[PDB]
Amino acid sequence: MLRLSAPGQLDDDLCLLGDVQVPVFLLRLGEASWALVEGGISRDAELVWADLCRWVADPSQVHYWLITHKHYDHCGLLPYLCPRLPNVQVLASERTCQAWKSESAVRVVERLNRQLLRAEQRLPEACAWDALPVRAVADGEWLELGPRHRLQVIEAHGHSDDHVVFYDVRRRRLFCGDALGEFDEAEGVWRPLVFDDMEAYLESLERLQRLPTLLQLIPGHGGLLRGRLAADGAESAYTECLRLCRRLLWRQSMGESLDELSEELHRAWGGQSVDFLPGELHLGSMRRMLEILSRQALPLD
Amino acid sequence: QGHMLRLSAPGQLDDDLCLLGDVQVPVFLLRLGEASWALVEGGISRDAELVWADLCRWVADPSQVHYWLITHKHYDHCGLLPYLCPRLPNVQVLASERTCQAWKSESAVRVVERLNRQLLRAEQRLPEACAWDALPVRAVADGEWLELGPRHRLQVIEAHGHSDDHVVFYDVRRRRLFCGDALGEFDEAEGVWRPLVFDDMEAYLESLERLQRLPTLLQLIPGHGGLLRGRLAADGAESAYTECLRLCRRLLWRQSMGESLDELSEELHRAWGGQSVDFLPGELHLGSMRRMLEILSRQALPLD
Amino acid sequence: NDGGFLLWWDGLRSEMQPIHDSQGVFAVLEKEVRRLGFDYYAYGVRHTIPFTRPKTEVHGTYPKAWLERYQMQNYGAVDPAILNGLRSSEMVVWSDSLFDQSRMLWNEARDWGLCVGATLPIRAPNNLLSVLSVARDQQNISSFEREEIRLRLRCMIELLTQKLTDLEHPMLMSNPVCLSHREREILQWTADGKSSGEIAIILSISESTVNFHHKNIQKKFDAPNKTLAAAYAAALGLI
Amino acid sequence: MRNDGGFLLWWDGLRSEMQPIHDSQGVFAVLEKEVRRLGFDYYAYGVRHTIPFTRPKTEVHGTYPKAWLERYQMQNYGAVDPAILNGLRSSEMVVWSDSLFDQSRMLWNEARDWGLCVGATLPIRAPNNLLSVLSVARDQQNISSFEREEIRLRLRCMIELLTQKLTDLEHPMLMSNPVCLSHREREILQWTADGKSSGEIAIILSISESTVNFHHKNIQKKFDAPNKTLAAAYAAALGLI
Ligand SMILES: CCCC(=O)N[C@H]1CCOC1=O
Ligand SMILES: CCCC(=O)N[C@H]1CCOC1=O
Ligand SMILES: [Fe+3]
Ligand SMILES: [Fe+3]
Ligand SMILES: [Fe+3]
Ligand SMILES: [Fe+3]
Repeated sequence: MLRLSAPGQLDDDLCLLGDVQVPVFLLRLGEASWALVEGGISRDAELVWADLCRWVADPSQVHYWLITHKHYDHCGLLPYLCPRLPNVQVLASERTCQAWKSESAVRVVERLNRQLLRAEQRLPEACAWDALPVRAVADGEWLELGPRHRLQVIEAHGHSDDHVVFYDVRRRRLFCGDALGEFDEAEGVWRPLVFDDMEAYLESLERLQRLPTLLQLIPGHGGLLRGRLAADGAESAYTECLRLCRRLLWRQSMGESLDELSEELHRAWGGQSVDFLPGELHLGSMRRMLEILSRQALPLD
Repeated sequence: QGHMLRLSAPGQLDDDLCLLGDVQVPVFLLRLGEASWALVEGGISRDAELVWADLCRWVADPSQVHYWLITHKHYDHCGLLPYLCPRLPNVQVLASERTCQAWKSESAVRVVERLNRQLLRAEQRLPEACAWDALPVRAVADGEWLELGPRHRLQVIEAHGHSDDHVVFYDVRRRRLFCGDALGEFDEAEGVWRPLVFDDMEAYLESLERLQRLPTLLQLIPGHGGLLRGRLAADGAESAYTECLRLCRRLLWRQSMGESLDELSEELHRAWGGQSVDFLPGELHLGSMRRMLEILSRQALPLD
Repeated sequence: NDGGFLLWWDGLRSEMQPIHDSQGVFAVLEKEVRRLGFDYYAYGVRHTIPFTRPKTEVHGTYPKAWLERYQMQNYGAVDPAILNGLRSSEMVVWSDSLFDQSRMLWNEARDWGLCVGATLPIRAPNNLLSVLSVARDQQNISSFEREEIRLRLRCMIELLTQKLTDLEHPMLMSNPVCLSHREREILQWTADGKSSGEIAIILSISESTVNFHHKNIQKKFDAPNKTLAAAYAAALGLI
Repeated sequence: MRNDGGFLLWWDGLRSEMQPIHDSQGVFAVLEKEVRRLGFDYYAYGVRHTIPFTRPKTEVHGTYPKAWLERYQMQNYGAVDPAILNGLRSSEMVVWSDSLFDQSRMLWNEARDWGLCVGATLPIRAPNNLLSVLSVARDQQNISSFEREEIRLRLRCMIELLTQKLTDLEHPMLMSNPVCLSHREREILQWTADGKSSGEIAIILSISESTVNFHHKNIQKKFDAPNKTLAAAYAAALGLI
């Protein structure tokens, strides 16, 4: 095939834990050293710890936890699993940590996570946000995680005011979260997810195109992409973002409102993220992206 | 004039350019001088009496029509010649040697006649017609400068890909480009290009490449939809290239999952065919979709 | 719309132009090298003279003990990775066959972990031989990455030599000798085989003057005769 | 292959397309094809030799109008052509510009007359101290900056691979002067070019002075040289020592 999509081991060193919609990633740095990536949601902790048990014998050997940004679908496990990995250093951008320190952001995230539980699921134990084992990282910081894992951090603002991505130089493997968008499983192209700034989004896609040719591309939803899909991932994401810009500007030149295209985009796309995103929030996010684009897009003559 | 980005209405389009007939299958008129005129695009047959009427509003004498530029051989861009050339004594039909010889090949002209005869309005009465090999044709070559008028100097550019004979015309003075179907069918509802690769994808993409290199366009006139202007016409070639590669990626992904060409043909038809119901039978549109998908599956670069 | 590689090229240029100190230039070089996936790098300048013992200066991030050993045994003289540049401009992937003639150097380098690597040569516009090497310990060079690397290394060494010459680094500097148009032209004629009298005739001056100019030139080159002067001038691109 | 999907694809396609070529004409043909693919009308490839130091040879081969080549060599404009001479001082590409030709106004005016109105030139130095140069030219469209970089990269690749293949085919334009020295003669010349006399070389190499002088005679015979100064200078210039 051309797309990997299943919990468990991805390749000789990595594992996907939990739900492929809101997945967590597990690095085996050495014989007795592990690390985590993506903070997931509360709804999937009950799947996390268990499915994790199949691969790790001792949970105490998790030493790092990487977070892309502060969205609920990539962070909502700090109360669930963090207390039980005592030697773990959460590593996150100043923006992300400061967001975790604010009460309003954690309230929003908690509500959005609560909106996804089952009528039978009971909440496991929880802890506080300002008490997390946090450490600020910087753009381009080198993370000597393991003898065969030297990953660099790259600031990818755009999808949010804090998004960051991780590049394993040895395996040419890029964890990108949502900076490229939501991969269309039916068509094979990128769906832009501009929820903060369009110029930062596009410049981040540019800076990512400057990396060596990619072999493995790992977004926040869908799984892992290999081959051509991973190589020109940033190029295609940029192209699709500009395509949406052009569509919106054309529709506006004909006298159509952002509501028209927002509803159309919901109808055509929201079906993919129905399991981890209330449809009304999908429509609202489509409208937010369309507004940002209409604000920052280049006009015509 | 106008603030708009797309002019899609019969009448005057510019100080020297008018659109005639149906905006779907238009025929463009250029005023080379006080008593000299030229035509562009051949349109479809059933518009003969319409175009003529419109033409007569602008030109006081049909003998003043001296040139008629044709992009390619497809039925929908040369069906007016046999019916209206008899009324234009002083006209030279200008097309690519491949197109000119196509007008000599019995089978091609039979296909043209059948497809154009199928687009009549109930009891339409075609006017008399002259032979295809009897047209007043002068073949042109790649890069030739057509001295149509003192202020009309158009260059011929080979745009193979859409067909084995497609060519386009660049009026360099006005940075105007009659591109026919070399870029595809413009999506009037979305503002993007629909690839129309019906012969060779390598040649189609190489032609779009070469066209990207032209001076920044101010007027982009395809065979369907009217005239584009401003930024829409400036980056038309690059946008067509991008949409073609996008469709390539979509086809290749759908095949990596185990789909057939005809499934995506049905999808693309349901999504696009609505624009060309007036001048293209649906079955032929679906067949063209299947053929473009064949060519893309053959010549597209795999993903391994 | 013409390749995502252009983005990397322009980014490197923009990152390296505002730098006015060689330390930052080498730092950017290491940045990109490590971003590619290698552990260490090196940049070497082989001069053309003395022809018997050619100068080979180096700067990089190999272990200091390994460089001590390198200069102690003057491995710069007969290092195959460097000597490739004398006859070819193509990149060299480190391999046993390459080092069959200088096996001790390769054995000791392998002892230092420098097990996989490559070296790309280029010729500066002043007849100097600059070379850029990258190295890691455990992963062999794959084919597609082989070519991608080759290209990136070419671009980087081009821009590096340019920026270091613009920064007037000592490693690129050569023996400082300046000749006036008259003396340079006299040397051009001598290096073309003309005698003192023939040069005097052509330049419409005396032969005593021409021999005095020869004395001047040799005095500058610290040379015993005109053969050394002519050869070193030809090697340095001064005539 | 040379295609579309990425620059690396075009690179590998060009390499594979040029590997089977056993004729220099086909190499130049592939080069011209890619040049026109880039967007220019004519191209040129020039080789500036280092000697004779007074009048260094500058050979040229390309697709400029033949009348322009007639004029170029007739008046030997190649000697002080700025596009070539830049390569002696820089590894950077040179985009043709009025300011660049302020020194050689006649050449620039005549080139403009022949349609060579827009163009660029990229220099490189072969590992034998030759100055190779690849120029491209068109008539009506000025070079923008983004296209400047695109060109720079593609022309660099193309000229590198071209010089490689032409050295592999032993083209007469690059062959300069075929001279081969024996190990003994080459080391003797290395010592002489370092300033050693016949007797000092005889001592060092543990041979007689008559043998060293006879080796000098042979070396002079190969270089068609009247003395040892010319031999040493030309060997140093040609990278033989
Ligand atoms: C001038 C750079 C030469 C270089 O890095 N050579 C490598 C080959 C293996 O061990 C080395 O030292
Ligand atoms: C060897 C390259 C020389 C070259 O490209 N010359 C150009 C500059 C302008 O008119 C020419 O003839
Ligand atoms: Fe997100
Ligand atoms: Fe997400
Ligand atoms: Fe057509
Ligand atoms: Fe058509």
